[PDB]
Amino acid sequence: IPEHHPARDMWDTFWLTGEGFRLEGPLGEEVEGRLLLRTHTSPMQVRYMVAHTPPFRIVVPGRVFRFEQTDATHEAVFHQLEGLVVGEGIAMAHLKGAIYELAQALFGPDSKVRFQPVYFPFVEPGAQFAVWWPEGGKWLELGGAGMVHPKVFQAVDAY
Amino acid sequence: RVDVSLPGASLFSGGLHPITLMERELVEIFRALGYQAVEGPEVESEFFNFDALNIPEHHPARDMWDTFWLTGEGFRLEGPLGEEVEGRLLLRTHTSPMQVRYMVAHTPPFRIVVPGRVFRFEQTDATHEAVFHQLEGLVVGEGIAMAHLKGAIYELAQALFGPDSKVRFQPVYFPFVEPGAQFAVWWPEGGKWLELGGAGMVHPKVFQAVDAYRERLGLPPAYRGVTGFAFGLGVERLAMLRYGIPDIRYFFGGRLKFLEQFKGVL
Amino acid sequence: IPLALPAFFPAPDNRGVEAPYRKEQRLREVLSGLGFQEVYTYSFMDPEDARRFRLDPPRLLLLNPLAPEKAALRTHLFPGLVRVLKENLDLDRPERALLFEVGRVFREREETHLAGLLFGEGVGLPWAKERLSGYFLLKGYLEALFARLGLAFRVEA
Amino acid sequence: MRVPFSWLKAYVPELESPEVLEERLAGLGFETDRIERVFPIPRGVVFARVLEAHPIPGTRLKRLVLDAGRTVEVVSGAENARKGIGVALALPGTELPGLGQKVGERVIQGVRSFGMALSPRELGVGEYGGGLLEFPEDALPPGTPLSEAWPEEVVLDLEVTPNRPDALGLLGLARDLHALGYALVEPEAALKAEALPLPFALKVEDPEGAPHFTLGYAFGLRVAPSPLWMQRALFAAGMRPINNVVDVTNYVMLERAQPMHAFDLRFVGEGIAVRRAREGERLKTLDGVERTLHPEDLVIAGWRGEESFPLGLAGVMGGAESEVREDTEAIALEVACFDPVSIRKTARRHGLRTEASHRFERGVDPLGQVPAQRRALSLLQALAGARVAEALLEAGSPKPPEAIPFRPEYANRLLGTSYPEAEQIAILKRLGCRVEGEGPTYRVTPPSHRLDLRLEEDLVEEVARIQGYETIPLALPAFFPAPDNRGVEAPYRKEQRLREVLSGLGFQEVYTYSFMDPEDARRFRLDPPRLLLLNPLAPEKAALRTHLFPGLVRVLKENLDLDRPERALLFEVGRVFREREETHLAGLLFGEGVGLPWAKERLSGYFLLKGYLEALFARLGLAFRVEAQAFPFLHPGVSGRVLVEGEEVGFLGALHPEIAQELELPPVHLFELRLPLPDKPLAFQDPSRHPAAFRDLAVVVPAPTPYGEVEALVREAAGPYLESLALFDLYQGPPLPEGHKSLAFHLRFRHPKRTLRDEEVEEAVSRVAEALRARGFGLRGLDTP
Ligand SMILES: Nc1ncnc2c1ncn2[C@@H]1O[C@H](COS(=O)(=O)NC(=O)[C@@H](N)Cc2ccc(O)cc2)[C@@H](O)[C@H]1O
Ligand SMILES: Nc1ncnc2c1ncn2[C@@H]1O[C@H](COS(=O)(=O)NC(=O)[C@@H](N)Cc2ccc(O)cc2)[C@@H](O)[C@H]1O
Ligand SMILES: [Mn+2]
Repeated sequence: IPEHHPARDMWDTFWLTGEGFRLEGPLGEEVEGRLLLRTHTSPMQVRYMVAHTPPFRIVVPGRVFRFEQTDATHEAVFHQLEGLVVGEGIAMAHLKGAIYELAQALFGPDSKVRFQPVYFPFVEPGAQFAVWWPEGGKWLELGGAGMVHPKVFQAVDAY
Repeated sequence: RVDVSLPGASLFSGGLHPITLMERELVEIFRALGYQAVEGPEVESEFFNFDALNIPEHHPARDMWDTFWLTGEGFRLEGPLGEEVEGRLLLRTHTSPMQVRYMVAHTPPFRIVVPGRVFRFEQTDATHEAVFHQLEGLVVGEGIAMAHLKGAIYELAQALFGPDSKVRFQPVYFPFVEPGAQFAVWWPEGGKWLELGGAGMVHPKVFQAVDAYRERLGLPPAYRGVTGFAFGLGVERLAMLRYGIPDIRYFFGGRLKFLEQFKGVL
Repeated sequence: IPLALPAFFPAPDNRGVEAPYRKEQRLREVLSGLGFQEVYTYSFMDPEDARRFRLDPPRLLLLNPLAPEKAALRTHLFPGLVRVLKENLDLDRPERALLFEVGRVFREREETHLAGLLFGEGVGLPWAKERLSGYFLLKGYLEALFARLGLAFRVEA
Repeated sequence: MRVPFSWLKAYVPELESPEVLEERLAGLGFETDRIERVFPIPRGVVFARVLEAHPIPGTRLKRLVLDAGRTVEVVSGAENARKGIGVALALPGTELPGLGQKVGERVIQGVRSFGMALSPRELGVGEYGGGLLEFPEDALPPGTPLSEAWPEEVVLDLEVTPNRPDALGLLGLARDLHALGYALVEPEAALKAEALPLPFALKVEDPEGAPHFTLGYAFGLRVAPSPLWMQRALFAAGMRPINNVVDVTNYVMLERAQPMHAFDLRFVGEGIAVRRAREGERLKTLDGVERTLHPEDLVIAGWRGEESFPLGLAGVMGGAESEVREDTEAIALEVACFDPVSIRKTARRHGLRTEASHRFERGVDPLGQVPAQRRALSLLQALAGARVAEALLEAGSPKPPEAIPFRPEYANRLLGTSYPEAEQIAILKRLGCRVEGEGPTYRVTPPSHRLDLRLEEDLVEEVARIQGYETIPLALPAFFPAPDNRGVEAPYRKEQRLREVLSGLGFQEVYTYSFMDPEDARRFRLDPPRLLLLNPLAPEKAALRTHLFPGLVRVLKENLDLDRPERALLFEVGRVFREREETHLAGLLFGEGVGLPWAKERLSGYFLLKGYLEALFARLGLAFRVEAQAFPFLHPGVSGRVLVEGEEVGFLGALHPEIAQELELPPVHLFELRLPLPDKPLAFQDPSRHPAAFRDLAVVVPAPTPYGEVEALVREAAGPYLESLALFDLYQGPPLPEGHKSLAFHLRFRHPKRTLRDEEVEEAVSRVAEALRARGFGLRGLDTP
């Protein structure tokens, strides 16, 4: 997600200021760059990969921040759960399988999932998904997902 | 002013029994491999503890177990589907019967793990109890192989003792599996093998006993075209070497001085 | 024989099969969290204790008991906890104790029980004199327990 | 983006219905937020021709003589009411979509107005209400119900993600639908051009800004209202028709994501110059806003002799001057591709967001210009009767897109599918890709209009969405994780047990925003925040909290004002920022305390909190002690530091009074520690089975001495056989030394291998009395039974 491009304009970032603040990298190194409050848990996806080697399966809950109006379904401060599974032969069918399991586990056997294409500079294919809530009779748009982008893997090894 | 170093109100601080702690860690480990924890009854029928598991009476196989037989009427023992099961009552000599109970009540594929209190009429020393705990594992499904059984135990070892840990399987006998095996895990910090338990590919007759019982109950057969592995390991044995407990007899001693030492351990 | 891991979507009726187990386990943890100390006691019972503790006699007995003091299957959990209290008192001299035990009991049907025990001076400032204890202390912890469990709780005479 | 069903249906004739369309776009990757039915037009509204428009003396109104089948008269104050145009007549008796006052015949300024001529807003087709709808005078036979030429429309509100700029054009959308199998109808730009020179020149002074720039030439123009089909189309898309020429430029823009602008030649002078503005250079835009340009703004300028003037904001908005009005006869048609970054900057700089900037920012087909010129010119010839030059002025030569390697096998592998090779290639071709090679790794070069197709992966996403994501099977992966992934979840598990234990002990968890009020650094006497926000939600949230207690205190206050809790035991675990980001655990006790609800005696305050903490660390199996230390935010009398396993991790005490008072709060007790807590590995200690030794003794100590100091001295000299050391009584008064206090101590000794001989016992009780008094303390009682 490079600067001054439509992609950046999708996120409402909280920028920070102040010196003497030490931000450590995946390997305790001192990382530089403009400080900010994470707009999503996704960065932990790059932090983990530089610090570990595949194959693996992680899940990372976390507090995220976005400068936007708070209504009944929107907060400027909320929580996300990232999931990342990397390894030889990993496919979108596995991604669908995972979410299918989430649904079954969350709403029982009469539950189901739905994936539709959506955009994320960090995946390709990209997708948004919903789970069928049988007791409430309606789809719930839970989150976004996809096959980790080639450039993300490149950024990781480059780092 | 106040002397802040002074003792505060003596609120009680609890703790969990070591067996509970060890059971929890084992269940956590197998849960990560997709296993679900279910329990069975301590007072079991001879049918589930033996016959169903291919251990008939008056044969060398029976003579391997030291069974506690029970007596008394008015006692109701319910089966896998709440039915009233009959047969000579006894204290389960192992968690294995829960392997038949679960299969008649469910359909493959699945992965269960079943911790439980077991009983055996034998002399109690520093590594033997008449009352201890086991953890059964059962994975049934199309294409299940012994390589999966080895994989499971390999995971147990890694999870229990780190990357420099390893497993060892040797052939052994159990009327309820074929191939049959006993296994040990390499404890790197202690430099020695630990014989954890027995395992193998669920026996053809066990699957037959299950569906046969399912039919009596009016259920369709469900284990004709599947295979599976199962294992049974000693919880106390693992807890001892894991928490450094020297005598198995401490577990049921009830001594607070002993128990309180695990308030920290999770 | 190589090492491998199986992969499959479990059959429908295997879902949620672990709620019972999870339930009991949270209970123990909550209890250990509240302040109770867990204790494990043999399932055996001394046929004479049915008298000493004024309980209906055991329904299940052993045809081959380890000893006559263990010739029956316990019908309650408190007798056992009381005995461990006595035993603990004679070995070490605890000034108090807050114990609990979850275990199988046999009578008509095999069932799971939860028992607890409070003993001693109670709670208060170690150096001071005033203290909370006895009946209303135990009920205090129980009320806290059921509140933490989100359940209605009352005791009638 | 608005998607008028029937408009899209012009390119995709077989569309089943707006509902199925929505379904189809969802699968393609386009979510519709809503669907509307939009042009309900009552029967009473008919087409009318304005035969004549007469001004009513002394008023700003006109009496319009209309031909609406029969001749009728109508009064209007609309500045555009004039003869020679068609209008929307609402005959008396009509119910207009939004005025509820059934239109009737009424007398106005001397004339009987038989109904009224409508504005876009009155008819209900647009928001504009400042003038009448202007139809072509001959659009329909006078009197025919407008419904007949203006049927209702269903409009979908489509989300078009940044990666599909080609979808900002209805034709782009139609091509995607085509990939699904639908027949595609592309408009034919039937042109009757003439080979003559263009009466103006093109000078592209800043190619970086305008990589590809073209100018079309159309003359002999007969500017007039657009046809009903086109006005209905634009209105449905949220735009307002102006006239022939302008309307065409907007229509095509929406059709193929290609902004274009028509400049009246009267103002171009000798030619068009694409360049940066000079500092201060002024330009009045079409919105009628006088603006000042930045030397960074790219502009469409004109020049005459030595003077150069701006005609419009390149890629953003056209100049007010150059708009095409009715007396316009010839224009220069701008159809270009601008540098996205430049447009982006400029649009921001003047606070503008137009259909044009929006598209140029997201990107435009680097080679769609000439095809777009043909479409617009073709339409101008058909609607404004324009004569069109055969040539175009063209600058910049964009390179076609490169080939992308594509393996049908990799597509199926990455997706976990097994689509046959043929289907994959057939699909890529339907999307306009060229496919070369016999396999297994083909050469696929995408259509210049797809800016989002550069990698093989992009190509596989194409196959998946056209095939349909639901055709991708479900599966679960199986593998032994790499070694360094083992035990990676201990940290997380640790913190989680902590929370649970806390919730178990009796603490109620609370979540509070990470933000901090810069003023609270003062109110709570803390060092000021190290991190502040350049864009705070509000000034009370302009910093990142450095502590957790301030927040908990505020929630206490807030809770007290809303409900009146008699007490509270709270805790919170969260990130704090100062020098480094760290995790804290804070807790709060407030109220009467614990005891019998009906009785009076109670345990509470400082020693209650410390009570719970001691229980906590015992349950966690960790050493815990509190030593007196001063803390700005704590009560000088009740303030101490927390030591876990002998290391300082935080504090415990009562909230400083002054602070409580400034916040109007009763006394409050609290603590805050740094996580993760110290680790102490289980070292099982086989407890001795022999009887223990019991001995009591008191220690007279000066009142100022801290209990912990005594406790430590007693334990030290107590010897290696000390099992337990407990404090059972604290007293100060008679018969003790004024300013002194005694401490009742319960001691216990025990030997692992055998019982202890009184020699060993008393001997130790002595070594204690020695260092005890050698320190300066008296031994009131000794060997006490
Ligand atoms: N302001 C807000 N308040 C509350 N919840 C909010 C929110 N903004 C977003 N959310 C929730 O956050 C979820 C995902 O947020 S998102 O901005 O749409 N998508 C992301 O942030 C991406 N990181 C998602 C993602 C996509 C692909 C991946 O491979 C990994 C992650 C949504 O589905 C929504 O339920
Ligand atoms: N008296 C005793 N006290 C304490 N622990 C004891 C014990 N008797 C046995 N154990 C523990 O129990 C474990 C298994 O017990 S065993 O009698 O050898 N084997 C069984 O009971 C079988 N049910 C094991 C089994 C074999 C194959 C399967 O597919 C499933 C299970 C041992 O490895 C040992 O560690
Ligand atoms: Mn793409």
